Amino acid sequence: QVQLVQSGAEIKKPGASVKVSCKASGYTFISNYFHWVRQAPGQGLEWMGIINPSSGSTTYGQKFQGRVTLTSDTSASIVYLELSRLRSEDTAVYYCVSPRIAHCRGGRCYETLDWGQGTLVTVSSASTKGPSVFPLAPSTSGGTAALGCLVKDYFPEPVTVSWNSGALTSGVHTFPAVLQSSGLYSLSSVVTVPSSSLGTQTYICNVNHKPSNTKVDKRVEPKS
Amino acid sequence: HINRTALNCNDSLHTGFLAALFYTHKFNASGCPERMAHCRPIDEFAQGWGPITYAQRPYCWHYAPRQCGTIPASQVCGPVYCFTPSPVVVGTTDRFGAPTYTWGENETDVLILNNTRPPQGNWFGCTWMNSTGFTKTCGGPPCNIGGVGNNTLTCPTDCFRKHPEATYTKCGSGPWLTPRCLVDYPYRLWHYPCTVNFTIFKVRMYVGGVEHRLNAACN
Amino acid sequence: IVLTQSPVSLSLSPGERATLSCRASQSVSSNYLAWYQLKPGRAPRLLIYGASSRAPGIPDRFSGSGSGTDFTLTISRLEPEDFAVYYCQQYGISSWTFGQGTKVEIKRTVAAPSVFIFPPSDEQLKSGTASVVCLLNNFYPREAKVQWKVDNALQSGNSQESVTEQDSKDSTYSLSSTLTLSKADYEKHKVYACEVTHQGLSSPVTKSFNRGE
Ligand SMILES: *[C@@H]1O[C@H](CO)[C@@H](O[C@@H]2O[C@H](CO)[C@@H](O[C@@H]3O[C@H](CO)[C@@H](O)[C@H](O[C@H]4O[C@H](CO)[C@@H](O)[C@H](O)[C@@H]4O)[C@@H]3O)[C@H](O)[C@H]2NC(C)=O)[C@H](O)[C@H]1NC(C)=O
Ligand SMILES: *[C@@H]1O[C@H](CO)[C@@H](O[C@@H]2O[C@H](CO)[C@@H](O[C@@H]3O[C@H](CO[C@H]4O[C@H](CO)[C@@H](O)[C@H](O)[C@@H]4O)[C@@H](O)[C@H](O)[C@@H]3O)[C@H](O)[C@H]2NC(C)=O)[C@H](O)[C@H]1NC(C)=O
Ligand SMILES: *[C@@H]1O[C@H](CO)[C@@H](O[C@@H]2O[C@H](CO)[C@@H](O)[C@H](O)[C@H]2NC(C)=O)[C@H](O)[C@H]1NC(C)=O
Ligand SMILES: *[C@@H]1O[C@H](CO)[C@@H](O[C@@H]2O[C@H](CO)[C@@H](O)[C@H](O)[C@H]2NC(C)=O)[C@H](O)[C@H]1NC(C)=O
Ligand SMILES: *[C@@H]1O[C@H](CO)[C@@H](O)[C@H](O)[C@H]1NC(C)=O
Repeated sequence: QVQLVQSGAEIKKPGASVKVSCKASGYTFISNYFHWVRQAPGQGLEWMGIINPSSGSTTYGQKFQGRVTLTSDTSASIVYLELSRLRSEDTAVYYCVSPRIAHCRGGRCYETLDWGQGTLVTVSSASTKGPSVFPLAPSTSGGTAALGCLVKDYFPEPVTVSWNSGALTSGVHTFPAVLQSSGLYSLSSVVTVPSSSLGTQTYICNVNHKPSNTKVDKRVEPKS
Repeated sequence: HINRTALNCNDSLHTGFLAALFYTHKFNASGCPERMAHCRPIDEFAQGWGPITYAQRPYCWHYAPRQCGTIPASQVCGPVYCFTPSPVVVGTTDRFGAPTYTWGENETDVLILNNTRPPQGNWFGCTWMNSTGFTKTCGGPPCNIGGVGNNTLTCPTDCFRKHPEATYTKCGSGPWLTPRCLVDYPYRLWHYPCTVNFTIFKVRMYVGGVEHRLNAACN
Repeated sequence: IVLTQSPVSLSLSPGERATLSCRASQSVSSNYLAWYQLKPGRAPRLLIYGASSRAPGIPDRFSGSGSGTDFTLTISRLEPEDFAVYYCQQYGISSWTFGQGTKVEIKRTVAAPSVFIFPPSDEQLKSGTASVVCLLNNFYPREAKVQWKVDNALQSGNSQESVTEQDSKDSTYSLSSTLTLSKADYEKHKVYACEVTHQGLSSPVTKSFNRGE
């Protein structure tokens, strides 16, 4: 059962090189061509290059000519993408893709596309740093209050936020992190609750950041 | 004439098998040991005797097929090969035998494989690929050669070690000329892909006095 | 070979019907044209190959069509899971090109944001920075303007904002704006205001606080 399995995420500093591998699995008759396409955060999908493992012939897109190298390991059924002189705008999910004939009819056949699961590459000059978690303290009586948690200044993504150990999920919003000019990430998570619960319901936000083993249980209370 | 190939293919089990209809030297053989281990060599079967009468895993020589009938083109992917023992191609017809030329798209299209063993017939057996990449084969009908035990052999080929009259003319049911040899033909590496490293030999076969010059792939 | 999708966005309701377009600068060989559904944080999922062929599992409510230069993807009856971004791709040559996408969001009655402002905590002020957070909660459509005013001076260049995906239960958006100053600047001024402009608001709404009260 065809499966293209790519190597795990990596974080490289600018000017460095990365080598992503894509391993073919589950073929009875192997495919002939392997493409790599890139998807930068926010932007679209971009083709990078094709390799024919049998011949070794590679053809790279411009924009990547001179910094990309497609290589093969036909005995291993592994294809490699190497990007060098890494810039910050090379942060993206890199996908290996391989066409295969799906079906035939009336004398012609039609190819489909099999996809690896994606390899994320983050390019940052930053170093692993856990977050500082500050409260967003509630400001009514029979209305709705907002409270929250500011998870500031960490690297790399991701952090996870939950409320009262998972017992509070409704009304929660954990916003997408923003990248600050310092190269560190920042995020807020908020919840709305009945005003009449303030000073009564205990609200704790549970922040976890595995890259640094940071784990924080911030009580959020109305400010005095 | 290429238009008479039934080409109703659909790789819905995601094997890449349709590639081999076009490109060459692409077969992954890692699974062949576990499959070929299910084919017992002739020596393990029971010696037969008495008069001969006529009775899965089609990559085993001892696979005992059913007689060939008529099959709907919708279930056929690629050329059908029958064996006289010489390899010949059978194309699509309508249900009354008229050749058709629409790649087997029509629901009325069939492949009429109905076989009688030569010399008074057409061919010994046929092999082909169904729509999702399974090798199918028909022919014979194979021979009941008698014998006792649970390792009794329904002979579909030349099994003369186990019965002196179980020759290919008597029992042949497809492309296996002996338990080690099968007819070479342009799609053998697709239909029987585990025979990839078999050696090709020039052979001669006689069927009711007709000489067949053909290449056999043997192991 | 440039592929140009249209419309750029589309607002519809579940059970209604959606029609996306892909027009190609040159003609596309073999009709090797694919459509993908791109949901946030998920790998692109193939919906259609060879212009008209559903991929395995793709429900019957998706169908593709077209030839040469004009291709179309149609969604019969929109379900909740069908709202996303959709990309077209030609692969008739070795040099693949993609379209730039089409977002399909749930259309909904106009809903004005609830606005809250949050002063920096004393814990952060000890460290020398102040972040002021303004929250715009559960609004539609997603166009919203947030302006920070510090002693009535419209700020710029010192705030970042981020928006949630459309909500699976009420189809609203929520937005968070953070203004970051140094403790010293933060202590120079008194009135910190968040001013929100949105369609469901008859006039801009302001939330504010005076530092230290
Ligand atoms: C190409 O050839 C392959 C190999 O022959 C062929 O695969 C076989 O398909 C049949 C039918 O789709 C499968 O048979 C089914 O097996 C399962 C598991 O045992 C059963 O649950 C199924 O039950 C049906 O039939 C019963 C009566 O026998 C009913 O009571 C029941 O409710 C179901 O209707 C059924 O027997 C078989 O397992 C596969 N085998 C393999 C190896 O895949 C394939 O279908 C052919 N493809 C084409 C395009 O024809
Ligand atoms: C290549 O082969 C593929 C595998 O067969 C083909 O994909 C199959 O195509 C058929 C025809 O569209 C699909 O059959 C449909 O199945 C759905 C399933 O829906 C569910 O609900 C119904 C009742 O509403 C129920 O009966 C089912 O059990 C399901 O739980 C039905 O709604 C349709 O009426 C129809 O039966 C197969 O599902 C589909 N399989 C997959 C996984 O894609 C493919 O079409 C072939 N390709 C070509 C080019 O021919
Ligand atoms: C070549 O075939 C082998 C045997 O089928 C494949 O290895 C199997 O891979 C599947 C799916 O990953 C596993 O479930 C099996 O247990 C594996 N078995 C063995 C014998 O290793 C292998 O993936 C195929 N190689 C290529 C290039 O597709
Ligand atoms: C060729 O074989 C087919 C079987 O596949 C024969 O058609 C069958 O005929 C029998 C009666 O003799 C019927 O009971 C079956 O229902 C038929 N089935 C099909 C699939 O057609 C066909 O008659 C045979 N032709 C010859 C030369 O005998
Ligand atoms: C055929 O031979 C090749 C080496 O020439 C080997 O790697 C492959 O596994 C062989 N296949 C079988 C089924 O013997």
